[PDB]
Amino acid sequence: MGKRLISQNRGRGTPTYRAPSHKYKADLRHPRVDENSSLRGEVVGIEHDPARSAPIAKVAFENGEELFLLASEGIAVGNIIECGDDAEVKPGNIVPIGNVPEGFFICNVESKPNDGGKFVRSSGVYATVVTHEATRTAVSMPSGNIKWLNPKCRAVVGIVAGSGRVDRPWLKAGKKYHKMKTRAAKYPRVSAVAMNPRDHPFGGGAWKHPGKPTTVSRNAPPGRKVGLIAARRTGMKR
Amino acid sequence: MSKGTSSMGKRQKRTHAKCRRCGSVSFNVHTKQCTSCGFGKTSRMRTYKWQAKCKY
RNA sequence: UCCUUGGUGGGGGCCAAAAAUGACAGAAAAGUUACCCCGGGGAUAAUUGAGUCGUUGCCGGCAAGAGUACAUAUCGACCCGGCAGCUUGCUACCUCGAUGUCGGUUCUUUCCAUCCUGGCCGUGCAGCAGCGGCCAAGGGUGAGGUUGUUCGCCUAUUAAAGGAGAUCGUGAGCUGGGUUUAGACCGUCGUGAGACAGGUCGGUUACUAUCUACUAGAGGUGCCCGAGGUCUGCGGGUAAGCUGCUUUUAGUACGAGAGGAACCAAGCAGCGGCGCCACUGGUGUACCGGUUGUCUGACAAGGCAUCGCCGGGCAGCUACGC
RNA sequence: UGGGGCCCCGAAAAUUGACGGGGCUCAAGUCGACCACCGAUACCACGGAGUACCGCAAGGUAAUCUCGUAGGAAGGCGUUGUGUUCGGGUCGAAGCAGGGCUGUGAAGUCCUGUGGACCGUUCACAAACGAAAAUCCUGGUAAUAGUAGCAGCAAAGCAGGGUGAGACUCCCUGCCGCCGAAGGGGCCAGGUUUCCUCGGCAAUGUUCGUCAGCCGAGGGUUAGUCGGUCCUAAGACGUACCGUAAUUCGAGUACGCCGAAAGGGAAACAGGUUAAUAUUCCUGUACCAUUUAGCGUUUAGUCUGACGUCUCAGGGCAAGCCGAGCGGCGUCGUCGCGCCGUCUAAGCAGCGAACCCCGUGGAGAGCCGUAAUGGCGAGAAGCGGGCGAAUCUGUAAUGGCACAAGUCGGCUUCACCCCGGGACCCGUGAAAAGGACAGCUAAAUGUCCGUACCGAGAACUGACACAGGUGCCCCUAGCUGAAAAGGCUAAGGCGUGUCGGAGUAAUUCAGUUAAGGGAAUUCGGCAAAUUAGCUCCGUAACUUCGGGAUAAGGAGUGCCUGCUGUGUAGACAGCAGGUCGCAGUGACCAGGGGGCUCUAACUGUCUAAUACCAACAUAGGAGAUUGCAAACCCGUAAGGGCUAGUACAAUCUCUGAAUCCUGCUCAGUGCAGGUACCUGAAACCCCGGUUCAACGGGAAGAAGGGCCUGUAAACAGCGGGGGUAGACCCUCUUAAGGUAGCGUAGUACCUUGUCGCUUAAUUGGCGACUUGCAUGAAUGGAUCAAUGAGAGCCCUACUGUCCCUAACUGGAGUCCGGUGAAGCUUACAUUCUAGUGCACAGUCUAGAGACCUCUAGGGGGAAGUGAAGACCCCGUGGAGCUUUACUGCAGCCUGUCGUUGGGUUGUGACGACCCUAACUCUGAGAAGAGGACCCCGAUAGGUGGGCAGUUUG
RNA sequence: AGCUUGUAGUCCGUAAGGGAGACAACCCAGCCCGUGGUUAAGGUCCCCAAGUGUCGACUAAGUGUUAAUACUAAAGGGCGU
RNA sequence: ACAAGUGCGUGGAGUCACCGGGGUACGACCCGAAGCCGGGUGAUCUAGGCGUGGGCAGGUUGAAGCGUGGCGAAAGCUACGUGGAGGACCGUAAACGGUAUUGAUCUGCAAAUCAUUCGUGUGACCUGCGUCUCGUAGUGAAAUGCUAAUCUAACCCGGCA
RNA sequence: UUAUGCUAUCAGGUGGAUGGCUCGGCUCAAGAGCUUAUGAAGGACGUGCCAAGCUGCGAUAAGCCCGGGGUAGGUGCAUGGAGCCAAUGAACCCGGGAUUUCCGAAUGGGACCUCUCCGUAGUGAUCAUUCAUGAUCGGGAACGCUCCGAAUUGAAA
Ligand SMILES: [Mg+2]
Ligand SMILES: [Mg+2]
Ligand SMILES: [Mg+2]
Ligand SMILES: [Mg+2]
Ligand SMILES: [Mg+2]
Ligand SMILES: [Mg+2]
Ligand SMILES: [Mg+2]
Ligand SMILES: [Mg+2]
Ligand SMILES: [Mg+2]
Ligand SMILES: [Mg+2]
Ligand SMILES: [Mg+2]
Ligand SMILES: [Mg+2]
Ligand SMILES: [Mg+2]
Ligand SMILES: [Mg+2]
Ligand SMILES: [Mg+2]
Ligand SMILES: [Mg+2]
Ligand SMILES: [Mg+2]
Ligand SMILES: [Mg+2]
Ligand SMILES: [Mg+2]
Ligand SMILES: [Mg+2]
Ligand SMILES: [Mg+2]
Ligand SMILES: [Mg+2]
Ligand SMILES: [Mg+2]
Ligand SMILES: [Mg+2]
Ligand SMILES: [Mg+2]
Ligand SMILES: [Mg+2]
Ligand SMILES: [Mg+2]
Ligand SMILES: [Zn+2]
Repeated sequence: MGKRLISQNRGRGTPTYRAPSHKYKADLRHPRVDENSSLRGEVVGIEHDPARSAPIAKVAFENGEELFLLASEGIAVGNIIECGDDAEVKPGNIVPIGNVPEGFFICNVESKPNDGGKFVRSSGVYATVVTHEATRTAVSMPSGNIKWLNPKCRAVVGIVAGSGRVDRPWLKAGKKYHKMKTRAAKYPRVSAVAMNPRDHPFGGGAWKHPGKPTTVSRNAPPGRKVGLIAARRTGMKR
Repeated sequence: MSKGTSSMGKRQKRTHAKCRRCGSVSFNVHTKQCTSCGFGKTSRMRTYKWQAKCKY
């Protein structure tokens, strides 16, 4: 049994591949609101979230539930946050996308109603509300897909704070090492051609090469699906 | 530095303590189980058929 | 013929024919390992050794002829017959419970098929200088650039700067440059693992000497009036020297000229040998002096820091000296 | 002239040597004959043994029997015990050492000596039944050998006096020394009595020993205040649920509980005392907590606990240093210096620097500040007030000091404490217990555990009194000096990095110096040598503009006399004159430098124990999957990692900074998509068959394949032949014929390619050419400043690397006293030559030498010792790895059945549509979103080195 | 080729004793023990028991003093004899 | 199976024991490997992740920022002071690593240590303690390295004679 | 008077074979066959006048009490000094009781801590029930039943 890949070790859940969950400030999600209910709240401070390398806003609501929130760009201290359908379409507000005008930017979008926010959460990403229909609504996601979402799926208006984070080159292996200390990722990573044949499909040989096509099928078993997984195409744009 | 006598002076700590149930120094201090009698893992005493030979 | 009996469908069987195993007295069957492991083999290879000698080195016979003429001063076709075992082969006799595998270095020895030194002969030898051959193994046969090299080339000297053997002398002497481990790169092969009698970088040299041999130093007995002294010489060993340069012979012999020797004699030098310390040089931790930092209260006298460091040096030893 | 015999030349080999050696000449050689003798276990004879067959037996025959490996057959000897017969033994059994006799022999019996209780035999029968050997196993013991070691990293001892039977070795004194930023001091883990007193030396101690971490005996650890305890962290464990064939097995959830002797934390200090305990016991002076009682209240939600890295200001203080006085010691040849001390805790009371806040204030042709950043009408300076530190002062004031002084000033102060500022982060740097805000007084209570000692060149760990490691983990005084470097000294610990004498070779480990030459040595400047601190002048190519750079190349440096400048001050910087030496960073300390290439960008990582590399990683570049109930992965399942995440993300790959770039090929293999047609299993449906089915067909057709398309920064590939003066028509074109570049390369066989520089000379280095056996673009190409214990070459400087070795120093060795192993070994052995022999002999054969024993020497030989060869082969032996080997198994894809319901159309049960009601997901739930789909059980087909077993004669 | 592969006989393997200097398999010889005798192979100058044996010649080279043989040099030449 | 030829068999000798030889399967005369599989053990060593602590003598260089001053009409250019950045530099017998001597030693102090010479030494740093990840599995800046002197599949017992 | 030595014997040392003995072991047969929350087995620590190990016992600690047997000595393996016990019948054996620290199924919470924390004095978990009370938990040489389940090897692969 040639040795299991790094993905199989990660899936097993060993301490090398586990996230340092105690380092993070708090799970980010929209506040729980009953149907046809609303709550107000004010920002008490902009903190730093190690899980995302972006700011998060500490919001104190009207029922006294101090809840960490994902910070859209421009949110400040002493700003009022509103939730519900009756909430005004304003930056930093949590509203359904069915009330948002088409062409606006939203983030922390919910896959389902009362979801807590799944899509559009990285530092600086945003979504565009494309079309409104009775049962649906189209949102142009940061990837580019025109995802169709429920009209009641909440989202905070504005782009996510911390835009431009990847503009700085890393410039040094220590800087990326210090980022990866607070991450779950393994750093540094050895190339598979440098491995022995027991460790990787691509390892071994008198000279560094895979010896087999790097585009692997989608029907490959675990421990074989490496390289270019199920590629539609390869190479730079000719 | 070597793997022989050089790194064998780091043996200033323990991995097995004297188990309560049997008085043998086999109680692992990390898994909380005696590897001789199985105290801390089971109520019964661990005994296997491979601890002796097949009786034929 | 089919499981109590009879039937129906469907199976099982006897005899014969066909379908194939070509590895053909009949497995349904691809590689790689230098990351390798294990059991054995000198039943079988790299390795040294032995046998053989196609090949290699060295020769001989007959002389076809070239040499103005003239086989045999010199070269020696074709064909034939050898020696050596110093190149590569062939073989598988010894060794796989290991005979440490190339080259160099150190040291000793051996063969002559002699490069120089010694003695001769022939010449198409005037002299000088060659050319070929015979005797001869006492001595000499070096220093350097590339390359891991052997070999070979190249350099300047040199009388000449021969070859070969000793387990391709010599790793319980050394070195580790190459080849022959594990890592990695380049190129070429392979779908791949990986491979290359291709290249490149890196890569562990274990041992307290029992016996024998040699080198030196002693104790005994043997011989013998007891002891001492001085000698002899059965024997053993040697290279105890070997070889050049210059002057004289002599600008003579020879030669038309240029050019140009030998006998005898002398001095010096190269290497080797043996011995020595007046002189010169080295050391000289005896000794003397200067001086840094610090300690013993200051001066003085001392300790330590490689003899603290530096300068000088007697005796002794030693060569770079004699 | 022919045919013959012998001999000669032809005829050269490596340790001295072989007719077997001596030697031999009308022979001791060769040829033709001859005589006599020697000489076997053969032959003859005699006596004997065994065997074969025959004979009833005596016995008869054997020229026609007598060798023998693998092996067959027969008959016997021996050990132990059973049945049975007959026995022996304290008037001495077995066993053991030697010897006589018998027997072919196995063996038996007997005798001598020792011994102190059992032992045989007839006839039969059984077996844990016979050793010379397995690198056999266990034990005992040699030779080596009184040898190596008791040396290298810290070379340490001497005199006097003791004790003692006994002294280099133990004790005292003095002298001389080692460490002195560790070898001293404190303690974690660990040890577990090693601690302390007494008595011994059989073993331990690398010697001895009266000594001892040893041996024997006894004694030693005292806590409200130091820790644990308490708190929670990473993370464990328990119960329940759920899963599992099942559990002691398993993820998650809920509730708990543990998790730190270096995190958080309620409080104690000074002196004394013992042989060993001490913030614990005693003296003095305190403080903290809980509960009970009296006197009244909440402010109750905050603050603190509670936070990273770098840098720095201000304040304090231990330690340190200087001056005056006072008290002892040292020195005292002359001088009047040198050393020690001159002490004072917590607790209690008081002041409070920065920062912050409050009341005033009114600042701009700008003002106030800091080391620095800065601050200001959104209100600066200034003036007041509040909150507020370390320390300091007063008391504690009597403790200890020989009851000897005991009183004062100043400087500095880390690395310790307080406080504040700034900068950085694609790092954001813990939580909880506890504590403060309503407490004051009184009394009582404050259990349990640890406490000795070492904490390491002798108390731990590595088999050890181990040159390692754990620990250099935290502290460490004077001078020099930047310094905690190195050197010299305190304190403190030691002369135990536990063998001594002796001074006489060679050789050896580590050092000092070496004339003249200066890499001629060598694979190669390996090693050694040079230089070296600080200030000043000056500093090239190239470059990514950061660097290179300490480039390179130079000058000065001590001591004394007298001064200057900055600073508040410590101290720092500078100048003039004089003067000594061979030498002024005088010792210690401390870069040699430069040029041209290859390679990798760099810092980093790596085969612990032969590879510190050019390999790995890296930032940078590019590609791929995935919209989250995702992609990818773990699990049998329950359920999970990524994930307290969400495309500026995670996962999977290739390449490897920057600069200039990255061309052609989709034929093969792979991947993705499209699927009109072909093929395509089972279930269902139809026909035949079956008194029912099995079975044979047909219809339809999923995934997958064929097929078509895209994809090379996917795996990969990118060519010959003829001519034309070699720039063209064509080739060879089963896709394409290698573009930019680079090129004898780290790739180049030919090969030491050819030319130039380098050298007297270069299989070398660099540059150029390049017909490239077999270069080439993210299988990345070229190139690169800086960096490199990387790989080559060259120049200068240096030198014992060398010519060519010498002398000297310390430790070994040699000799002596003590202690004291191990490894080779069938036997013998004083060898040398040649031959023979499995073709490499000290033992054979023939010669030659050799009196024996001992010491030192280095290693010729013993195919020296270490060791069932790791190279090659063989084994119907393995393992790992690979794949379009064989056969399978997980995973994944898809049809059918079940889960699984209701209504509608289009068809003859099939496909789609709609619904909620099962089901799924989310939330605590109201409810929201999907929804008869997905998941799941089974079955059918495909893909499938992801994984397994095998084969590859 | 002391090579490799056959065939006939005989050997070693499994073969003593005697002799070739030693010699697995070359000659005598196949061998129960002791004694005596005579021979086999081969030898008789000494080493070593028995011939300084006999007859007729050759060799002048220390040739030779070597049956078989893995242990022993040819072609060619000699007015050597 | 028709035929004729032949195969096998047929005119009564086996069975059961004791003492033996041999074949076959079982450990099968005795010893001898690498291995293959089941269940358990191990992260005191070493590799990696995480929690909480401790450390880095003494110097050097002098990034951004800030002050003042020059040069210009402006745009802008520029000197000094201050500043304290960097996977920066030198450097210790602090710590970590382990280059060369192919030195010492190689029946050692040591089953890899010692001397001199070396690389890093403010960070991808070193390290104490705690905790976690493991056998076809873990870890690995990737050597088939490490996972208790054991690694191309550990160790213990069992299958196993 | 020849050392170092060689061979054979003898005496002695070192040594522990042979012989002899043996309270042990092995094998076979015949009986008997469960125990534990009324707290086991197993372990830690303590326990003796001088007592270190083993054995026995558990703060009543090589022991205590009662009924039966035995009767003159006893004080374990292990006949030492000094004492003690016993004719009020011990020691010893059989039967019935008492005591029976901590852990351990271990069970009030907790274990790197065989001890520790709370004491409101302990029925931990899963269960049956009338909610009075009761069951299961661990051990036992092998055997028995149920379920899961290899490979070496043989076929000369
Ligand atoms: Mg693979
Ligand atoms: Mg069994
Ligand atoms: Mg490899
Ligand atoms: Mg030798
Ligand atoms: Mg036989
Ligand atoms: Mg024996
Ligand atoms: Mg000595
Ligand atoms: Mg000192
Ligand atoms: Mg002693
Ligand atoms: Mg705790
Ligand atoms: Mg590098
Ligand atoms: Mg790389
Ligand atoms: Mg391309
Ligand atoms: Mg050179
Ligand atoms: Mg072998
Ligand atoms: Mg075979
Ligand atoms: Mg396989
Ligand atoms: Mg098998
Ligand atoms: Mg014959
Ligand atoms: Mg025969
Ligand atoms: Mg014979
Ligand atoms: Mg018929
Ligand atoms: Mg500056
Ligand atoms: Mg450094
Ligand atoms: Mg190991
Ligand atoms: Mg086994
Ligand atoms: Mg088989
Ligand atoms: Zn236990």
